[PDB]
Amino acid sequence: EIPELVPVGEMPRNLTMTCDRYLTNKVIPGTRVTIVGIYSIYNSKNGVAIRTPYIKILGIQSDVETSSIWNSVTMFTEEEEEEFLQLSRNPKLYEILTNSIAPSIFGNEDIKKAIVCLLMGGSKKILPDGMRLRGDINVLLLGDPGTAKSQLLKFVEKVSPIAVYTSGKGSSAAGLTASVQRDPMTREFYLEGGAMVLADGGVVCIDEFDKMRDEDRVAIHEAMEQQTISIAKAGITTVLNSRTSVLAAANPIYGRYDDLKSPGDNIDFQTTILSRFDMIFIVKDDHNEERDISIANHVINIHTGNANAMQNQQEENGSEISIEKMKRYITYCRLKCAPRLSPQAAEKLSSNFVTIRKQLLINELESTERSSIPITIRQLEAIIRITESLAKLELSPIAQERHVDEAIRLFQASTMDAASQLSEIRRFEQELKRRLPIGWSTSYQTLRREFVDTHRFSQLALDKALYALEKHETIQLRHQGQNIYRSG
Amino acid sequence: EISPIPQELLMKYIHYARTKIYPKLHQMDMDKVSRVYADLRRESISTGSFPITVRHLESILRIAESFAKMRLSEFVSSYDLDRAIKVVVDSFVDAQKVSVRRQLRRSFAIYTLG
Amino acid sequence: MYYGISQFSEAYNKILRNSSSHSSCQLVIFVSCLNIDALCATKMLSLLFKKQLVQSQIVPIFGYSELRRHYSQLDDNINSLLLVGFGGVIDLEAFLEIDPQEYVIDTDSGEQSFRRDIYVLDAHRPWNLDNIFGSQIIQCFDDGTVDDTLGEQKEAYYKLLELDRKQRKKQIHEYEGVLEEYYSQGTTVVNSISAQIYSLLSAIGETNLSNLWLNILGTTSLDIAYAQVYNRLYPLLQDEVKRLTPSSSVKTPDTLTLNIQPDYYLFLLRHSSLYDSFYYSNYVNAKLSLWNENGKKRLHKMFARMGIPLSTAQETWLYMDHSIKRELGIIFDKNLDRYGLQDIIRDGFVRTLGYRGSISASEFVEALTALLEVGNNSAQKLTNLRKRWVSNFWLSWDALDDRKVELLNRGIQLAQDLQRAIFNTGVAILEKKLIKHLRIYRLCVLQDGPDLDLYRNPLTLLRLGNWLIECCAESEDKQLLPMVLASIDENTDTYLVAGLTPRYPRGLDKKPILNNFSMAFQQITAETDAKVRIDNFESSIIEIRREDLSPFLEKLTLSGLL
Amino acid sequence: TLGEMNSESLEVNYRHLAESKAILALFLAKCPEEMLKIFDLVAMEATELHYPDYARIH
Amino acid sequence: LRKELLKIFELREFAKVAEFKDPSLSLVVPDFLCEYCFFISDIDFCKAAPESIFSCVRCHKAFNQVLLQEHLIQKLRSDIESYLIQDLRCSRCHKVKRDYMSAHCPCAGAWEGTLPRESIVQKLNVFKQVAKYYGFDILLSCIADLTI
Ligand SMILES: Nc1ncnc2c1ncn2[C@@H]1O[C@H](COP(=O)(O)OP(=O)(O)O)[C@@H](O)[C@H]1O
Ligand SMILES: [Zn+2]
Ligand SMILES: [Zn+2]
Repeated sequence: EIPELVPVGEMPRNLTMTCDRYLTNKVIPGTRVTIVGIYSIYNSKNGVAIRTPYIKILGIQSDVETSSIWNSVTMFTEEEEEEFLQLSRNPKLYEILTNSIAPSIFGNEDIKKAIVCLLMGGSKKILPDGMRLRGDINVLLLGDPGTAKSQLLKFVEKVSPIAVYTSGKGSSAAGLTASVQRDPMTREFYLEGGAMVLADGGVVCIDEFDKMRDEDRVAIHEAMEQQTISIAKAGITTVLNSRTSVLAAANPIYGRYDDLKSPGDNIDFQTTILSRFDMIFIVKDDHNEERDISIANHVINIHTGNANAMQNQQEENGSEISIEKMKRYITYCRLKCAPRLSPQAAEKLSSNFVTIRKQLLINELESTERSSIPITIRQLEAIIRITESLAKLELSPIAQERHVDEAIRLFQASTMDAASQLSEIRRFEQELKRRLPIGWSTSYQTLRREFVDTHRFSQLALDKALYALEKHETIQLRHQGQNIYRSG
Repeated sequence: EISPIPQELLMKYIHYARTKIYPKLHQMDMDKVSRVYADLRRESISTGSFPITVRHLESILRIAESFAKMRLSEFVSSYDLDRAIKVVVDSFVDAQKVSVRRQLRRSFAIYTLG
Repeated sequence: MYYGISQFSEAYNKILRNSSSHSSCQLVIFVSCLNIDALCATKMLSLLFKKQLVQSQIVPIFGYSELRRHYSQLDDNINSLLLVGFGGVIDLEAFLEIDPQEYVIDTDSGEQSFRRDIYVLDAHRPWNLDNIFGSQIIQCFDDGTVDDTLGEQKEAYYKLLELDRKQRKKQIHEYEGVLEEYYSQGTTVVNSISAQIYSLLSAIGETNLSNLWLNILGTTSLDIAYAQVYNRLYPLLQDEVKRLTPSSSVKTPDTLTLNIQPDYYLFLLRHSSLYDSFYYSNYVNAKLSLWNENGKKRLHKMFARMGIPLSTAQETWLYMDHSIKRELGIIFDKNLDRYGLQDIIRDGFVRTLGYRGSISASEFVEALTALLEVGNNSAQKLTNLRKRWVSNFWLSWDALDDRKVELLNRGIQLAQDLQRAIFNTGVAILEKKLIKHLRIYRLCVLQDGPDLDLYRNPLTLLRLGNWLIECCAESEDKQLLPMVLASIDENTDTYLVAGLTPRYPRGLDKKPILNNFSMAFQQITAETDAKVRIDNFESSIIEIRREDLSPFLEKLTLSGLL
Repeated sequence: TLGEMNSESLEVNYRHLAESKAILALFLAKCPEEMLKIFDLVAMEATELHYPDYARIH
Repeated sequence: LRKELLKIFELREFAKVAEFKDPSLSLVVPDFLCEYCFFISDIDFCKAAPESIFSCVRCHKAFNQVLLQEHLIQKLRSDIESYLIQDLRCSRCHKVKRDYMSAHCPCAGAWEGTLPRESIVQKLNVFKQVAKYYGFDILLSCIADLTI
């Protein structure tokens, strides 16, 4: 039964039902369906006068479920297809899909863009040598409580056509992946699918990913990356396909993410699971008064009911679309468009990848220890999939460079922003506070020739301590970064 | 002499307020609570302070709704907002260390007393 | 006076003599939008002009300034103008700067002719004496109140105009006192535009089932606040239904039938559940006081007494077990007398065709009213908003066609949602007691509430107003008082103020009460410097600024013309 | 309040049968099945005296 | 006391209109000195009385209006020049633009001006208002040629 309509303090009751002739093989497990049928009674082989009830199905209807068992088949009607083509021809459908995700959540615009990229997904490719590459992206929202990450998980589970919502504490290794159970009558083992089998071709959402057990986290690695679960248990060996896009939410190991604390201490995840994730969105609370007053007004408008009026008016405005239309558009974009890349896009993509790897050199130089947030070749495949999803928004078969720079912007906003989180410093600060006075400026070439060519300090100490004085806001930069000015 | 209302009446009163009366925030102020939340986020900048999130504004809204539910009034008044803000401010002040309880009490005294 | 009923046909002939030309368009029908009666009236007129091939331009107008803008840009080729639902109160020569000297052609012999005819189809019984008597160009389709009531004012105006010491003062001041006694009188309606146009169609001979159904809708739409008009016009509709019905039968896809059958005084009975029909009805909540929890307990108790289970009552009327709905008249007769709901029993008109279901007149006019309402720097916002309700009016015109029943079902769903919003805001008003007693009038000001952007519409605020008048009319402990209903618009930042007349309870069976808000609104607008809008065709609809609201109400309660 | 939400259960306090007509309480304690077989008809007649045509509901 | 006083107007304690804003926008010209007593003062054209603006504060000797008009032209063109030479900062990183022409920062924030977009137009609107009030016809002509 529907979880929204369960009675108080009880369990949802499973009821056995039957289909005949062309009503068979119409529903995937996990969908929400309305069924019309007769409520008949049949005698079962298992007290007094107990005859078990069932429902003989006369009719199946489901807007969330489409095309029965999936055959990549176009069953959308012609005027709805023309309306969907009109939506794909819209010049600002990207902002429409961004505003469609979480209308009652202020901020988190890059998270909403990554969610839309997760819902559209990449393109699955097949090579002649059997090389299968991933066509889905996995996004991990790591951050402080009160950032509405779990509400984003719930809204992703609502919008997506195939989606399941799971826990970290309520999970298990045989629960997320497929389990091996025993049939009672035959006494033979059989595989019953888990949460990543019910989400095949769709979205799995994990809440409190930081807390799920260490033996429980690592049964997911082939199901995230290889898109398959290889099970050899109880005399049954098989490789089931699980094409699941993973959306996980987590807090750091410490209670809140601390900017004073090192990023290695906040994350006790292995580097493998962050290599598998594609958007590692680390979110914080900066306590800005404008942001606090804006979120205060927004949540007040949500609680009073005025946000119902604003979203109902803005739907008729045409800048937002509902759950059903966006769900069917996700299904149509996955079933119609699977784009390739232009040759000029590959130069920009490879150049940005070697640029961010060269930046990872600079990130891992001075700390001398390995970063907990790695950028590997799988992250280049991630940016490829982001570009292909950005092409899949507007049914574009060619992923041009305009989509490429937005993909680069999303990756810099998520993963490069996440990865960027003794006597020399104090001696530089004293020498520079005595060297240039309050209200006067110095060129960077003067500091280079007098503090590096003199070998008073290193160049890395200069580059770090200029930023250190910048964030202290007593000495800032002016005139295109070529002047250092003491604000005083 | 130990309680104004009898317990047998009070339990049924709580059950009837829970299952029948659903208050709603319509004619509320909804600007004083914004300044209260902004000031709570500003004074939650201390290292060992009680954390304030968006959930605490929503907590103020449930405490005001529960205070409106206690009177069996389907609409929330501004007095219920004042009492909810007083409870949340008093909890935040009692959570703070005694070096700054006087400063934190004088900082939010304009919202609770008036 | 210029057109009695027996010569409406003659007036139509004059329209043909100015407009029956294939080469050019010469007839423009100005229709008051946001009125069901004018919508049905213009639908019958458009069918009549389509059957005879008269070129036409139907223009919906909201405001008086919108009327002046549309009349100012009219071409000189147009010689026939029809003003539907308005133009009976103001002086059209003083408003549209009409001077007969530049509009006269071939004055030669005491005969006068003009190059433009402006016909008025107005139901507001305050008639301007210059307009109805001293005007040749402005031609009125009078119901017949001029021949019975307005004779003393006719002779007073005629000896006022004819005669341009004690004798002169003694007669002229007496006639001016009679004329100023007829003026400063409240606004009322005793006849519908659809009835007058159907009388014209009876005089011509173009009556059929569709025009009769449109006349039934136009008469039925006045049953909310003008029940004496519907009770007067009901036997003529009964005679016409029994005249144009066929001889008899089996349900077949082509036979449209239109029966006089029991159609109870309920909100959307045949397109909603019985529980939702009793729960959202104005009369049921008016008597049993459904706004508090005791009224809901009494509604559930009478569902127990009627023998209808709440599982069956909340089921859709079309899917309802007919062991409940076949003998529902007997159950209504046996059970509603103890709860005071005897006046639910009412015979109305129910039309069906084919196998697509039956529709009543009341359900159809609430669907049309909902399609008027929510069917789809500040001056640009007002212009766009007026364009939005003109688009709503044309959507409701599209719903009048037989082949567009999907628009009718959309109107049914919109009526259900709008009645839910009206019920929520009505119990919002009643729970916190925003109704204030000011000893001459009752004041209700909406400062904030659920979905307050629906109340920038006039008819939605009138729906809330009729909800309040029905709810307060059955409470005899407070007497009959006029109501001021103000709703705030934050983006426009204006209080839209509606004046509502009280009424007697429906069970009683006299002289109708008048609308005395327009006189006070005009006098306060003249005396004070309030920046207000008088342009609405219903003169009890004004727009005030927020900052000028309380001085306007203080000058209103100081004035004794309420 | 049985008729209010279409309930079918009528609660009877046994102490009320102890205060008045204690022979009925003794007969209910000794032979409960036949006593309830009379009692449901008695309660149905008492309901129909106040809510006529209640048998269509339950 | 303010809470009790705001009850009679039917306003809440913390309303949008109930809070106070300064009704005078500060227009100051820096270091305008008289030639007589050499008192170097900053003249505020909005918050001062008209008697103390056209004359010296201590010497009480009237300035000619022509150099006041010239100094307002200098202040206006100083504000316009400060708008046109302008660093662009990140919306998130708050980092100055080093590479002079690029789409976005490595933090992927947009470029915004260090001066606000509305600050210059409020300054120019207050200049237009003070020119319309005090009758500086040269400054009115400057706004006329600036708009065209
Ligand atoms: N921007 C926002 N808009 C609306 N509600 C918010 C916002 N941020 C936080 N909230 C509220 O605060 C709560 C945050 O919970 P959440 O952070 O999702 O839990 P977790 O820490 O497990 O992810 C939610 O219930 C949500 O209603
Ligand atoms: Zn001087
Ligand atoms: Zn940046």
